[PDB]
Amino acid sequence: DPDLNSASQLAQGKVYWNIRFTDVPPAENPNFRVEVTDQWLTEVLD
Amino acid sequence: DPDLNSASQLAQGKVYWNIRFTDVPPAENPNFRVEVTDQWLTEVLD
Repeated sequence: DPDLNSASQLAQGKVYWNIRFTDVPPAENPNFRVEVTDQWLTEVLD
Repeated sequence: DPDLNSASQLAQGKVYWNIRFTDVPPAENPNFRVEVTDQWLTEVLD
């Protein structure tokens, strides 16, 4: 960390490291959105 | 000599010169002023 590793914090033997990360959340609600469309209905012409 | 070479003394026919020189002094007391600071502590970042 740049702002927390000051010249006075390092002089007391304090040096700071930042570890940011993201967990793997459990997919407890997998949503599926089904739609019936007529976009590829003209695909049965050739 | 600036303060002695006058116009009234030029008629006397006696002009004045000065030979000054600064002699090399022996270093009989070589002091060292060593200090510990915290100026370059932020240099330890990358």
